[PDB]
Amino acid sequence: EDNKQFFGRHRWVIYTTEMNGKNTFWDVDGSMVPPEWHRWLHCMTDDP
Amino acid sequence: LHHAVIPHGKGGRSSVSGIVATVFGATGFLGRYLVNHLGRMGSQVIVPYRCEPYDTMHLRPMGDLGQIIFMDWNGRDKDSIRRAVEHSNVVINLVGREWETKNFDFEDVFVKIPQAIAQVSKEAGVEKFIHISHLNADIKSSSKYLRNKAVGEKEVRETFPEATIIKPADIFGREDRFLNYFANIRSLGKKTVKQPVYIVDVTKGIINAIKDPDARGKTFAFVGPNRYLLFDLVQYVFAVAHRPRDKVERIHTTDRTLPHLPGLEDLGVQATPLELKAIEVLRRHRT
Amino acid sequence: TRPTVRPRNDVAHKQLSAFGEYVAEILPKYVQQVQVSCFSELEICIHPDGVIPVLTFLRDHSNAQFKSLADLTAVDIPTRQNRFEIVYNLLSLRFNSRIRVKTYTDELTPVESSVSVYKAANWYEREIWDMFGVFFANHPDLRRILTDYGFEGHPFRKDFPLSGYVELRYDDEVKRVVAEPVELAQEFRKFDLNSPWEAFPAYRQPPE
Amino acid sequence: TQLITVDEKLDITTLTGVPEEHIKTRKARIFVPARNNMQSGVNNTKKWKMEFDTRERWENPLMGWASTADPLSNLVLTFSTKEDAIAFAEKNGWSYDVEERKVPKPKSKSYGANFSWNKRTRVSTK
Amino acid sequence: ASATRLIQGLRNWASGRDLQAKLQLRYQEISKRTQPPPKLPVGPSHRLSNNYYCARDGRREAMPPSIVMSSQSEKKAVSPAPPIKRWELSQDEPYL
Amino acid sequence: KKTTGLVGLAVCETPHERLKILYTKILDVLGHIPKNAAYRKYTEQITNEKLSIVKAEPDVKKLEEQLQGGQIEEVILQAENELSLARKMIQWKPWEPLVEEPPASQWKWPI
Amino acid sequence: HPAAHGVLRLVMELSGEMVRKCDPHIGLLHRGTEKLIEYKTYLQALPYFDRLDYVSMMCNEQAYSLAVEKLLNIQPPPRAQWIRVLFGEITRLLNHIMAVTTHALDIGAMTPFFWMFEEREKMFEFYERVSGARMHAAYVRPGGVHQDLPLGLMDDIYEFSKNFSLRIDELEEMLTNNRIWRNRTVDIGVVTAEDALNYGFSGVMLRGSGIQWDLRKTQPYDVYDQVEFDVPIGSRGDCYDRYLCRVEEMRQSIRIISQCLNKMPPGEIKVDDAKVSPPKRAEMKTSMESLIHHFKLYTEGYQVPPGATYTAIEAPKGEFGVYLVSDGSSRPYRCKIKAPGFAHLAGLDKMSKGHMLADVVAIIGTQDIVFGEVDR
Amino acid sequence: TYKYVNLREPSMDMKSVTDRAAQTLLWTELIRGLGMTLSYLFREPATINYPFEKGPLSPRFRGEHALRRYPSGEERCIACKLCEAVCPAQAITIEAEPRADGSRRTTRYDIDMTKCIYCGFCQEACPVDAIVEGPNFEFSTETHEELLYNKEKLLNNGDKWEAEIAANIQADYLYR
Amino acid sequence: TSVKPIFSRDMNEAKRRVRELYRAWYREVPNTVHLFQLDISVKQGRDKVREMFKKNAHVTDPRVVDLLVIKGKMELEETINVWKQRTHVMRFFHETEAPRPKDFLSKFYVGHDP
Amino acid sequence: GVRTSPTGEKVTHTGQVYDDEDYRRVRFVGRQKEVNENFAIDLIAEQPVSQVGSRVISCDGGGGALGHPRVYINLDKETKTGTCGYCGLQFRQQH
Ligand SMILES: NC(=O)C1=CN([C@@H]2O[C@H](COP(=O)(O)OP(=O)(O)OC[C@H]3O[C@@H](n4cnc5c(N)ncnc54)[C@H](OP(=O)(O)O)[C@@H]3O)[C@@H](O)[C@H]2O)C=CC1
Ligand code: SF4
Ligand code: SF4
Ligand SMILES: [Zn+2]
Repeated sequence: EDNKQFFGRHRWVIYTTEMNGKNTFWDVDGSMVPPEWHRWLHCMTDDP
Repeated sequence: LHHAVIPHGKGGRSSVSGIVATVFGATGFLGRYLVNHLGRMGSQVIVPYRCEPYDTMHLRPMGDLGQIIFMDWNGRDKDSIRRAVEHSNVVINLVGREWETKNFDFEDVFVKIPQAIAQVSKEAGVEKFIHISHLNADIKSSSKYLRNKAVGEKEVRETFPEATIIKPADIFGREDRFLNYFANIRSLGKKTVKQPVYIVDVTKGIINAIKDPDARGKTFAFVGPNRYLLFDLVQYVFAVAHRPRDKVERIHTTDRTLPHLPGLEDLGVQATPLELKAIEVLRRHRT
Repeated sequence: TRPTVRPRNDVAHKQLSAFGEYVAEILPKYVQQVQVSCFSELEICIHPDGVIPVLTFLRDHSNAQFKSLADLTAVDIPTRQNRFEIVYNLLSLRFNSRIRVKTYTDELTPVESSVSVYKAANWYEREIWDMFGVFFANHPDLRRILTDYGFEGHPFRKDFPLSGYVELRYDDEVKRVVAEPVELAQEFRKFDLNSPWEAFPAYRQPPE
Repeated sequence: TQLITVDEKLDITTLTGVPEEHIKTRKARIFVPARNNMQSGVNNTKKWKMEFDTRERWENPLMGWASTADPLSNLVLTFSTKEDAIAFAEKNGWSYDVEERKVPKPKSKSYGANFSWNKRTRVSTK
Repeated sequence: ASATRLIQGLRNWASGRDLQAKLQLRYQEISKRTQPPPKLPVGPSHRLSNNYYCARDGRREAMPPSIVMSSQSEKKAVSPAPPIKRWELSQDEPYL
Repeated sequence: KKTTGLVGLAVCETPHERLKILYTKILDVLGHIPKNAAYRKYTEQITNEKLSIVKAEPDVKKLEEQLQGGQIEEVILQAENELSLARKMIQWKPWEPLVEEPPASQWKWPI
Repeated sequence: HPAAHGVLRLVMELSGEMVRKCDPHIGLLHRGTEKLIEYKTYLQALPYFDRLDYVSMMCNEQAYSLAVEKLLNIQPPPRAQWIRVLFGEITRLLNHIMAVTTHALDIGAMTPFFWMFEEREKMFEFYERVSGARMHAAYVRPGGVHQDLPLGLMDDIYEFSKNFSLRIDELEEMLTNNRIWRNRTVDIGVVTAEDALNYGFSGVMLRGSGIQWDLRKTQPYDVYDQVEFDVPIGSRGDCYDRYLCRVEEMRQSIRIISQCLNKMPPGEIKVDDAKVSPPKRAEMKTSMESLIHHFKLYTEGYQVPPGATYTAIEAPKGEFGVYLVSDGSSRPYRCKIKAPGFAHLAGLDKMSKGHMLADVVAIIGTQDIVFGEVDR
Repeated sequence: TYKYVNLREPSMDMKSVTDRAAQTLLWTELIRGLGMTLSYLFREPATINYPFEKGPLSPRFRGEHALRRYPSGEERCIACKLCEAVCPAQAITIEAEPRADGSRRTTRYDIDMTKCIYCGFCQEACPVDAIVEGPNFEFSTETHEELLYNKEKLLNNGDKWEAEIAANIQADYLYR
Repeated sequence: TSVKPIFSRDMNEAKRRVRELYRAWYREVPNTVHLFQLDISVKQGRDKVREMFKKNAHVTDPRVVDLLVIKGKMELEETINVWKQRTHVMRFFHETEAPRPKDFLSKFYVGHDP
Repeated sequence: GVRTSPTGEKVTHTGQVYDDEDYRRVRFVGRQKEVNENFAIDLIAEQPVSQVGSRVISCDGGGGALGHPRVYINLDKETKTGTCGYCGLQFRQQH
């Protein structure tokens, strides 16, 4: 999360490779986030 | 017998009928019209596809909500075929390719496929198994295709006694092979008798046999109501279409009647001639 | 009383009462009921043989202009010899008042087709023909709008049930979209909710 | 303009579009709806409801729902008298049954009768 | 923005509306969430000791509509309403 | 004036005398209409008072202050329309008593 | 595709690059709205009035809730009236900016559509913070507004007001002073006042062609009588003139939002009646009668006294009318909708009697159609 | 108050007519339009790189249709059928039986995700707050078979997360 | 009982207008089977047209016959225009069964058809 | 607590598991049946029997306005524990 960027480009997620053994270096999906960071990432709060 | 198998009221569109039908092939032509008439009847249809899911995606939505079901299969093993006949009331063998490929000739489709599925069908407890074949496919000459279908008829007659061996003549429709081959050529003519029968008469007969008991074991053969000359037929096709190699031996050689075994009216469905439906279906001429 | 109760103004009530008795004085040939609700809008209940005279009067005459037309719906009340009700809903431009001409009719006898005097009435009339079935004599154009061309039944009656008799699906046997009788996936479970104990006391009809 | 008018029947059933199967095959039932007996109030009375006799309701095998091929089995009309009910049933074509109204009978009760001397009408508990 | 002077000068020169001020990339009024728990007040209800519901019984006050004539020299002809006054050109920059 | 506020309403060059002969035609055609009907009396009252509004003023702005129908020709157009309904109402005889009664179990609501 | 902007099956019979006549065959978007509301209750069939016009997401809710309140004899509380007025003005702003931008995309004019849709995305975010829905926020129950706004919203609307005044003045910079766009819509769309009053036109046509008329000024159905604004009037009955009418109504909606925020009272959310509005959660979980009224209010539906009513609001299309017919029950007996889009589509021949096909595209573009409302 | 538009006149002065003539013959206002569009060119566009930057929301969104359960306990529903009574497309279907204890419970609890129109009436209506409109909106389903949720689907969808749901409810139980 | 009928005065105008409408349908069908590129012979279409006339044969009232003339006139106008499509003309026919006969035996095996 | 069915399919918390004459088995082909893994019956014995010494006590459910409405249960049975209908957890009295 940066504070020099605006509302929408605040927070972003970078996924790792083979998080469930599925060769996810490519083709990143939605809902590859755990739900607490899913609360954090939609700007539903101001706390990690 | 068990509940959710008994019929319910009217027919079609989640009006549940009795049969649970496992249909082989069906990505081609006759299986597609048969799946359509079962969805009009409204039953649960298990179709295995080895092919792309996209072809069965385009022939998919004819079933109602969760009615048809998909699985995968091959012509090598028995595990996927047993998975196809885990629970199946009736099952039909509609398989075949009209030209030899690398991995499969005319041999071993007609030999290798019905052996395994007839074996596992007699084992795994199905009823009223229906096998198609071609008309007048004998041990006689000029067709490796037709002698291989005679070999397959021998096997399906020998093992699994309680079948329905059935055979139509050359059938014509919207995605016909040989009638489109007649329209898409380039050409010569002899004297050769031939009876064609429209495809929905055949599939009405098939579904009437698939829901009718106590006519089983009797093999059937289908009858064209005209049964006239090949060269007159090519003239009529070119006339309605406005324009002036194992397959070509099969179409030139012979198509005869066989009075030994029953046909359409012994089952009770009206035959429709070539000319009416040919005016109906011969689009795609000039302009 | 004073909070959270929408207060009425008796000025509009008295003025519309005087205007209603005035209309009943000056057109005695067709007037049956002139009723005023608590929220002060005029309702004039009329026989269906003076539609053209009443509208040709109420468009002009300089005591009430009423140029503007709106809703026409022939609200289907059964248990009557005349089922349907044509409701013209007229609005002034100088005076800020709303009048509802409720004229009655049945399923078959035509009303006089107001399109000659109110030009807005054309598609309103075509809609009422296509949904109800009130024919409009001496009218130029009666076609079907809001329903299918191969469709019949006048679906906004009470006698047309909520589902349809026809339902479309595609089939490849004839390569087209064909119509079949209805085979639903779920019942539309209708819940009885006419609860007793008479939730309004002032509207008790006289019993026998 | 002093037109034809003659006293005959009405045959809207050829206009309303509903097919002959539902014209001849079902049977209307017209009745005053009885009180839902657990509650005690008669606002749900004082009408004349018309219903249709139900038909087959099978089980949807995918969810256990009730799929029905019955378009008319969920219509119910509210009328004000029996004669308009009969007139509408003959006008709109189909057959009908008349289950006649059965009002509650008036009776006579008094607490002084509940506390009699030789008569056996006695509550014996209150 | 957050950039150099030449391109910001070309932005102001292509439209002189002070582009750096109101630029539609907000950084500051992102609303500070996890607010304190708000108490929702209630006005002229739930006050004890006088709230007879029969007093403010607004549903029951709907009278059936009053009926004037049926089928079952008086100096008159008023309108349904007074004639509505002609308006005025507003002061807030009219035309013309 | 010059180019009034409406669209399909071109300005008038003779307000007064055109409207005066209009209202004399209104009273004339109303004079053909029978007597005991209320319609003759109310039309007579409103038309004579509107004409006496006009005959007492040679103005335009004070005419708009005193008489409604803003601005000017709308009174003329509504006058022509009331003349049109008068010409219709020589026919149709609306003061005659009622055409036949309702079936009397109809207009009362609660069904 | 696009020259319907949706679906209208146009049948134009024409002598060449001209006309003879035309019929808009409409009703392809028929959905059975009045029938479905006839088989439902009031509170359950509220979303049909949310989406029979599918753009004005709050105005038609306001119209239905005012019909129920007008029949039911309940004044809504003051703060609910002010929130309803604020979102009426926001909804008017959204609907007029969609009308201008879809006129532009129908006529060509790619990018100003996109500038103003980024602004409309901001306003969708505000609706989401209020209710949760992207577009079809129900949110306006009968008897005042339900589930009032969370803490921290008015400052955001203030910031949007400043940014949006600058952006709409840059849209006037872009489009209004254009040569060929003016040449594109001046010659067409004459509307005589006779035609405007007989053919049943409503709203922006009546403003843009002659007659001084506004429901907000004439018959204030709520607290509109306490703010300073002034509706634009047309000059010649022209689509350039009507475009100017729509842009200045956007500007006056900005002024009404500004004055409404600077005169906002913090009263209360819903009515003082637990027989129409549901009791809230605290008294629900700790009362008895609140749980009773919650349970029967959501199962049975509140009863509505018998009677026939009609009302109309000033939706951004025009005189949006709703006509209720209530048997004494908890289900409305018959509802019907006066659609300004339908009455405007009725005058299609008289607007385009002597013109060509691109003029017909401009005639459909210059009147805010949704055709979900032309159907009913 | 009325403020009409388009009432000017062309001033026949030499200055005004030569300004309008320069406007005509010199393409000035078209260059002005190009200037406005390039003034929006040299800005920074407000896009978001989607699968890395999800969009903003509210704490009162309507998504997933989860169920809840008591703290260290069993299910929170009762089968009180209010949600089937208030579902405005009647997608809710509840068949209820009591189990071997005696406390009332269910057998079958169905939402049609096709017919669900995402009001929140079953969010406002449920007295124990058993059904909650879930937080996330990613359904993206291949077949029509999957979109008919069961009760065990909703329990395993409420077991997939509650910390989100509990945090949002504790954020916003005071308004609704 | 005051009734003002639509067009006729007795059934003589009813017979006149219905024979005119049948003449219109008889000469309008081969144009449509040329235009819509159908699959049906001309005499089969004409026979089902006269079948649709014969279906409503048991109607006596003049108003109902006049209203049927109105309905048929409206649909003949919408078929001589090209406003309808191949779906609608095939919807008038029946080439999608609906196979259930009127036998009591078949209505006994197929459930619950009295 | 799944049951070793002859089919081998997982049972549910409700006794709805199939037979050998069911084709809904063959519509479960290749698609793994999602059953609830944490049941609802056995999660009562996991919770201890609370002991509140008073006679008629009050149950809310873990916090105000998050849970079930106030239910005032009685404990007068000498051998049967109390049971809130909403909660499901028991109560006993302490003399
Ligand atoms: N006149 C006629 O057309 C006659 C037809 N028949 C029978 O009718 C049926 C349909 O006719 P037609 O169109 O010519 O045949 P098709 O090829 O269209 O139908 C056979 C289907 O089974 C598939 N299939 C066949 N062999 C194999 C294999 N070894 N492995 C995997 N898939 C296989 C085919 O291709 P894919 O694998 O790509 O799905 C196709 O889906 C056939 O069974 C044919 O024997 C019989 C007599 C006359
Ligand atoms: S409203 Fe809540 S408690 Fe009632 S049945 Fe629905 S989910 Fe269960
Ligand atoms: S949100 Fe969905 S499940 Fe809930 S009431 Fe609305 S349509 Fe029904
Ligand atoms: Zn408890």
